[PDB]
Amino acid sequence: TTALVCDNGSGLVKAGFAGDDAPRAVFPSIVGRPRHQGVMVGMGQKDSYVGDEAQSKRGILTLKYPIEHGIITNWDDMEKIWHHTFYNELRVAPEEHPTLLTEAPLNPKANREKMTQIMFETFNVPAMYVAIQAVLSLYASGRTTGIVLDSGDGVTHNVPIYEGYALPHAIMRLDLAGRDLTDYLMKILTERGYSFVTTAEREIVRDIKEKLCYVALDFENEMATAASSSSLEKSYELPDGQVITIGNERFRCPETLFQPSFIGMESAGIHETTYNSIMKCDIDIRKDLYANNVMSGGTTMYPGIADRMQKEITALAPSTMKIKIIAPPERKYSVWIGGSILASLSTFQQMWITKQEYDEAGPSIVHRKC
Amino acid sequence: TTALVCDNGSGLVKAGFAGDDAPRAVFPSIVGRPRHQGVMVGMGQKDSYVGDEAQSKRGILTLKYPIEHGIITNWDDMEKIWHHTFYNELRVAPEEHPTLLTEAPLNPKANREKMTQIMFETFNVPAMYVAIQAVLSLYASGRTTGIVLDSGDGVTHNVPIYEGYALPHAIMRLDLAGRDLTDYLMKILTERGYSFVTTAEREIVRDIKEKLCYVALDFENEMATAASSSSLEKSYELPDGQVITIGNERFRCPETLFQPSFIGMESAGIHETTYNSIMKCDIDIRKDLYANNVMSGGTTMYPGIADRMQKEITALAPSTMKIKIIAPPERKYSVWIGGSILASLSTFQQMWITKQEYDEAGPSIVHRKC
Amino acid sequence: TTALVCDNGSGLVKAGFAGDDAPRAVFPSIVGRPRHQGVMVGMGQKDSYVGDEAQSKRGILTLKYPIEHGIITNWDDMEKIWHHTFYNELRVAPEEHPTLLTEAPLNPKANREKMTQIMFETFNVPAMYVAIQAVLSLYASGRTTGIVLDSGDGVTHNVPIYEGYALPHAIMRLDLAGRDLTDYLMKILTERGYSFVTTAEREIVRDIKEKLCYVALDFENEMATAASSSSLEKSYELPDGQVITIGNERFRCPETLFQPSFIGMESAGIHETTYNSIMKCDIDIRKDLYANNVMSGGTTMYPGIADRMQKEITALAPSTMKIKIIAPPERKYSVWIGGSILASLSTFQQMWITKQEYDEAGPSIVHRKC
Amino acid sequence: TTALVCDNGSGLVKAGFAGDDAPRAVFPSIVGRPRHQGVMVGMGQKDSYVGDEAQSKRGILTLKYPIEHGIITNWDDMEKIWHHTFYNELRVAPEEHPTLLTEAPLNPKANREKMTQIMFETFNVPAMYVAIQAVLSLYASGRTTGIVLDSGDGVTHNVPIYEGYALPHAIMRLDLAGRDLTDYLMKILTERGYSFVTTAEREIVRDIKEKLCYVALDFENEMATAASSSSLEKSYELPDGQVITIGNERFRCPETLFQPSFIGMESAGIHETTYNSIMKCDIDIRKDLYANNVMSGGTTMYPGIADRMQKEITALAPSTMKIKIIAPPERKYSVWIGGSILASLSTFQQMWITKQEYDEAGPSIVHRKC
Amino acid sequence: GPGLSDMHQYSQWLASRHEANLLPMKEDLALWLTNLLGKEITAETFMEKLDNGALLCQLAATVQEKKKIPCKASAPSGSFFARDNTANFLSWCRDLGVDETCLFESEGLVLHKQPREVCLCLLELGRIAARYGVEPPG
Amino acid sequence: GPGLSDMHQYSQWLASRHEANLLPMKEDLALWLTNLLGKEITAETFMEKLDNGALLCQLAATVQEKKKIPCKASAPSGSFFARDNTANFLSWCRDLGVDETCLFESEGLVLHKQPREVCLCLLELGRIAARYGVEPPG
Ligand SMILES: Nc1ncnc2c1ncn2[C@@H]1O[C@H](COP(=O)(O)OP(=O)(O)O)[C@@H](O)[C@H]1O
Ligand SMILES: Nc1ncnc2c1ncn2[C@@H]1O[C@H](COP(=O)(O)OP(=O)(O)O)[C@@H](O)[C@H]1O
Ligand SMILES: Nc1ncnc2c1ncn2[C@@H]1O[C@H](COP(=O)(O)OP(=O)(O)O)[C@@H](O)[C@H]1O
Ligand SMILES: Nc1ncnc2c1ncn2[C@@H]1O[C@H](COP(=O)(O)OP(=O)(O)O)[C@@H](O)[C@H]1O
Ligand SMILES: [Mg+2]
Ligand SMILES: [Mg+2]
Ligand SMILES: [Mg+2]
Ligand SMILES: [Mg+2]
Repeated sequence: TTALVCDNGSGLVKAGFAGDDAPRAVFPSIVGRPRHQGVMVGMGQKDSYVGDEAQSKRGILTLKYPIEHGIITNWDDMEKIWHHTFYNELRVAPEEHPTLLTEAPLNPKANREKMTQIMFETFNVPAMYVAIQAVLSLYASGRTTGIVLDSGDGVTHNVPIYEGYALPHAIMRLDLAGRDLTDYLMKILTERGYSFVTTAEREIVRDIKEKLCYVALDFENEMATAASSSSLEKSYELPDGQVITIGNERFRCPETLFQPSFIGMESAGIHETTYNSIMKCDIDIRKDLYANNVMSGGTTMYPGIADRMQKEITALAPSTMKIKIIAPPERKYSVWIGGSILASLSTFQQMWITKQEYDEAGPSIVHRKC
Repeated sequence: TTALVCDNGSGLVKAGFAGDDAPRAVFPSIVGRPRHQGVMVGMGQKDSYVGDEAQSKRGILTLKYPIEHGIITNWDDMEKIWHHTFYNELRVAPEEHPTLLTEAPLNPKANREKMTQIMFETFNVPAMYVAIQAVLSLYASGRTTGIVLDSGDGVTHNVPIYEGYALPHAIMRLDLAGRDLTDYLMKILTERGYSFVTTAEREIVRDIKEKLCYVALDFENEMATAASSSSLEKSYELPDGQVITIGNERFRCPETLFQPSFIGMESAGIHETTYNSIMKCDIDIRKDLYANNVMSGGTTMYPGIADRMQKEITALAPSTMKIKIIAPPERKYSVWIGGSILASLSTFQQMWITKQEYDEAGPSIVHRKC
Repeated sequence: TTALVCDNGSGLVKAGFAGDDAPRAVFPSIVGRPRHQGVMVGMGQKDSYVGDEAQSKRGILTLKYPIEHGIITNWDDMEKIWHHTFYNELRVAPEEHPTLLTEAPLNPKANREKMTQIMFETFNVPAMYVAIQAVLSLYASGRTTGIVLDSGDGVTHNVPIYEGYALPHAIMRLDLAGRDLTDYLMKILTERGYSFVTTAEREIVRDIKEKLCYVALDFENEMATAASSSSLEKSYELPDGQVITIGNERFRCPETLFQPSFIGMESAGIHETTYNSIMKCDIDIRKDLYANNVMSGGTTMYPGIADRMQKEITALAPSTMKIKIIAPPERKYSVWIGGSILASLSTFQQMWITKQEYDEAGPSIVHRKC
Repeated sequence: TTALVCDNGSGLVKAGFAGDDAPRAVFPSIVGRPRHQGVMVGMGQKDSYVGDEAQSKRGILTLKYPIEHGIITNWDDMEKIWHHTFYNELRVAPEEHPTLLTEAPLNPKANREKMTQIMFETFNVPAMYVAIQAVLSLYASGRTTGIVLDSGDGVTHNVPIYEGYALPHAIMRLDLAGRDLTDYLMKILTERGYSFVTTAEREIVRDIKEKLCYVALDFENEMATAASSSSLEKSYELPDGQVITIGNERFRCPETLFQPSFIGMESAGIHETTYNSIMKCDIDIRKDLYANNVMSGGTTMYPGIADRMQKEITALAPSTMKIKIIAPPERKYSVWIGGSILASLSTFQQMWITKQEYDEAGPSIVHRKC
Repeated sequence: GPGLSDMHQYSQWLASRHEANLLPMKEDLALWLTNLLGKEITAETFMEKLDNGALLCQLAATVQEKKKIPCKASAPSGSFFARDNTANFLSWCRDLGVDETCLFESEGLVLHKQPREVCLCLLELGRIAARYGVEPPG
Repeated sequence: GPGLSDMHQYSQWLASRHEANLLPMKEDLALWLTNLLGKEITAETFMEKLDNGALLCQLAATVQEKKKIPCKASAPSGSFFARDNTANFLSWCRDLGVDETCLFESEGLVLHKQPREVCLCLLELGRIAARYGVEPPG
């Protein structure tokens, strides 16, 4: 009867039942494999670990993410993450439960085909659907008009919707998000003589950015403030009790969303890409998009990013346009709670791909229903 | 069916049956040969003496250790010591029993090959295995994480282990141990006019070391205290009934573990080699190694050595870390206790080198299996 | 007015005059201090020794390298090595001549800042510059397109340069180089029965490495050949007339460049690190980078390393690409040769840091000019 | 003196002398600027590149077109493209030569005024004229009646002409041409998992479009054939030796000309727009327009486009009408060939704007002469 | 759980108290093992009397008759014998179509570090054994 | 050129073989440089003896006599000294009021990649030098 919703993002799995207020499971989308010689017998050990279990013992493991830039790059490790999700974390038996999955726009077609195949053949799911992540953020934010900006671990995208109609020629995708910012923070922490190199040390600087990074309102004024004073410097304790002290690295990391040039890429920045997709929409739609910029995903969680985005779009857009940014406190879960809303609707129950339609058309059914 | 376990160290043979709580035989790793004319009466004229009978007759003998720094240097005398062990101390036919032997890490490869050859060709055992001494000491400790420091008569070593995985690049060896401390006590006892010169007089100084020596908590204050007062002086009776009085030599001997330059070495000392081995490990392992420093072997039996080691590592490590030294009263037998545990496990019985797979591959099988 | 050029690496100092064909001074980057009591008046004792004189007296000295991984870790000993360089080796007053220093990429910013401070405050140079050492290898190579691989004693790095433009996001660093290979050869010689422990014995094993080691074309065939025959074994005479013999230790040592796992690192190896840097470049640049892989520094001097690098990159790159490795006969000096070229160019003479613009801006002038 | 002819479209500059059968210079209408850090001194390097030199260096450059939709949007960069045209490519002083330029119809008046000003003030031409592009295509075709379809790299237009008279109210314009099809091919190649993002990667997709794309005669039967069979797939080798395979993307790209809805436009498409222009003409002119549809410009060069166009127009027009499509082999150059014809005619030599008329009337002379 | 009311309280609930339904899961298995082993189990004593692996080897020896497995029933808690007993039982699970999701490691019973995975293992074994003449948990 | 008779022949002419009239442009400059510098030049040797930049520095000095420019006349071909000599000449052209378009880059002489833009530079410099008392190319 009740469906289950798995967001299945590039960095974190969010999973739970449709109609729940929040996910029941939230864990990192990693498998880990031991990289050292085992010497003690009797220990009953696994040959690989997933999620918080892999995160917990990362000092003996190499860590791998199966998803990169929203594409499943290792299917054998993705089937372990899905199996851990249904059988440990939710205790489901998926044979009984319709499953809603989610994807970024402008993905390769083979990704949603093979994701459809594995649900019907490995997990034997009765009914299945693949939603676009940004459309779920409008269900969560309770409205039928707006331009969503979504950024996770691997993809940044934006999708304008007006009166429940999407404008697919105006959709934008940007392969700069939280993992690229983590790798750029690792690079600039070498300027202070800190070295982070192993896949387990990447998980330490991810925690440093989540705790200490913020978006400058004016970047040159913060660069002048940090050059002139220690007032902006903060300290962080490493897992072995050493302390690092960081200064302008706190805001130079997030600034890469507004200046993609910092990581070497010829791309406009997060403010220009949402203005450019508003300008690809019809002239009579634009005022309602400027009033409804909706932020979603964990890379939108930096302090000061909504005030920076409000400032930057206001300098691009016409004077007398009333531009507004909607950045709610739960926006790291708004794709999942939007899927929980959608899968519960009585008017949605005709939209599922059922197992008996997959037995007719095969994986190709996902291009005509979703 | 039952298995034999031999510690077989540089100083003492410790031997018995797997599943017993303690070694049944414990005796010095010495062969003694007469240094006077071979026509003796009452002394029981035979070509050579082993272990306890050599130690008993030492006034008429030259004494030789077959093994130095964990390396067997007389193989014919090592075959005398093993023949004495099985037939004269354990009262058993080795043809009937699997035998577990032990080694220090970073030993020459030829040592474990020739040791494997002699067990299958001279003693004709059905099976055997060669364990690392530090890993057995962690079996006796009841745990799967820790940095183990072992010090016997000939070598000191440490192995960091975490969740049953060893980090073999972080292993340290130092060829300074109990025999180097005995030879340094013979040197500094010359300052009070006591001359010990013969191999039988080295065994008297070994007994003076075991009964009177201790580790200073602060060496400069203890040196000032022994210079200021006779209260630190103590007395010992020689085998002829003469008395020696010992003062600061009583803690200057053990201090050589912390200051290797007293015997001329460039090496760092045992508090620095354990710390440098923790700092070779991955950053997420280190906190659990600091909480589990496991002491092992007869050279760790000095009064005050755990309190000194706790102080010295706490001055190297970050002040937020919780240092613990684990130093049980059984720790001169913890390698043997660990071998007795290991050779008894259900999940160990597929790990033996058997006679028929030695017949496939010769001595070289000890490198692929152990 | 002639300029000075100084390679200033870990391991070795290479120094001389701009426009010369080769360095005049080449000596080890060591300070040595006596470790024993000077019992004798006029014995020849002096407080500390530098370079060749420290290498000559090493049996009575502790030896220290002030540079590790390209970072100056002891500034008092570097100031001693620069004083020796100008006044004893080059026989120059540095007050008269501008000086070009060199550095690895991704170094801490304090290292450049302290270098310019000591050159302007202690040595009082007219003007100063800090070049990236891989750009100098491309000057010596006579070309302005290519990916340079540099490896000395402390660090290895690669920089892709397209037409005098660097791609700084594609730059890689690996803190595995010649000293890590020396320390791994010391560890591996213990299997064969040889113990090397002191800082002076590290210099013996470093000479064994430079004379006897080579890179295998296929490692598993050389391991099988070495197991099958004595044909690959070689002998080396120690300073006291003892004889080392080694076999597979000759190629297991430099194989740790191609698989860092042998020394415990979770890192890709030098062929994968070159390929990954080419794949971070723009698609139109890549063909000219595959045709121009340039070797540099003393750790690239092993027999067979260019043939191995050609083989390994050809298995990663597409089959229609023409892979070439440029490995000059003089590549042990190409950083210094490139500095001698660059400091001589008429177009370079307005991009020194002068004493006047250092007195305006302070030592942080080095972050804006260099 | 001999006149010179510049076609000067939004994608390619075509230029040469009047009375020649073909252009002497043909190069991309791009300017390029470095996007990377210059590190090697000595290059004499330019800060900006133009034409085939910018196409050659494109991996280190950001590329910009100073014309979009037939409008010059960057005048500073258009003066560089004209200066490169006269002084490098035609190799001639413009003070000696009357110059014929071209335009699309329904352009803003300011474009031809500023273009008129720059020719008389920056280049000091003796005389100047601006022709409409499609009337030149009819001179190249050798006829005085016909409806011309011109499509290039940003504008599609048609003008009906009868007995040398245009019908200005029947002229149509679509801002869908060439560049829009390259952008749509970039969008659509993401379905295969290929990702093209930089301005340099758009020049790769533009080369893929020119040699693999074609027009389907019946789009639903090609969609059925490509879904059922691999026989429509082709391969392309990228500049780094990777191979991409494409299938229905070959004919889905050009179909956008017949279905503008694919790129989000409300516009009618190429066949309907041509039929609607004929139906705006007088009833007794229409027969000779149906017999004389003349195709022009590089976006008409797809295989199968003339056969599709004849089939689509025949389904709109009355069954008694004889529809013919004239599509020359040389139609990539029809506007330039027609300008070379026109500027050469003896009856045209009174129609030039001369420098004396510009010095009297100013830039607005271009609205009454042209 | 706490829901969306504030995001700090939700992250504190993900980190610990996440699986507060473990106490209900122990109560079913304690009564089932009390019927099946003939040894009295309560949800408070459940880990404290399973942790030497011996009763789980007796569970396998009870369920199998409806490999032979070795065991030291005398093994003390926190020992390598308690680990070795538990490793024989986890091998009997791996021979029975259970996988590295629902399995615990032998340390995870013996040091009490993985009590959820002990319940998930016992439930998965119960659902497979139900096909072969065993009445499963309530 | 080939004309539009075969449409494929013309698009090769634009790229593979666009200046067959390069040799006529070298011939005039070789005899003019031989008159002006006294060093003997031919259209076959032209690139091979200009490519170290040294005779173009002598040209700049000669045309100035009729900034002081630094030069290393001993520089070997394909070197960074040949680039550095040529970069001084190209800077002297920009100080002679020549725009960025008719000039070459220093690599374009030293590696022979841009012999058209070398001839365009020498002709443009010649037309400027005519206003300051040096007789230009034929
Ligand atoms: N406070 C934070 N500050 C910055 N980045 C964060 C923060 N919290 C989480 N993130 C980023 O958000 C990502 C979560 O989104 P992800 O699972 O990849 O996609 P999605 O939003 O579709 O579910 C994390 O992996 C991390 O990179
Ligand atoms: N109580 C003690 N105090 C100090 N040293 C001791 C003590 N007991 C034994 N030793 C020394 O420890 C060494 C023996 O340790 P052991 O672990 O048995 O060595 P091994 O394994 O090589 O046989 C000898 O040097 C001995 O003198
Ligand atoms: N023939 C060689 N084979 C291997 N390593 C070499 C050889 N010659 C020099 N090296 C190594 O080069 C390093 C010298 O230090 P450094 O200045 O950084 O390198 P470089 O020689 O490039 O100047 C040392 O590790 C040294 O052993
Ligand atoms: N073979 C081809 N197939 C498809 N498109 C082409 C082809 N050859 C050229 N093009 C397109 O035609 C354009 C023609 O040039 P353009 O500057 O727009 O002038 P014009 O409109 O007068 O032809 C090119 O820039 C390119 O976009
Ligand atoms: Mg998501
Ligand atoms: Mg012993
Ligand atoms: Mg060097
Ligand atoms: Mg046109």
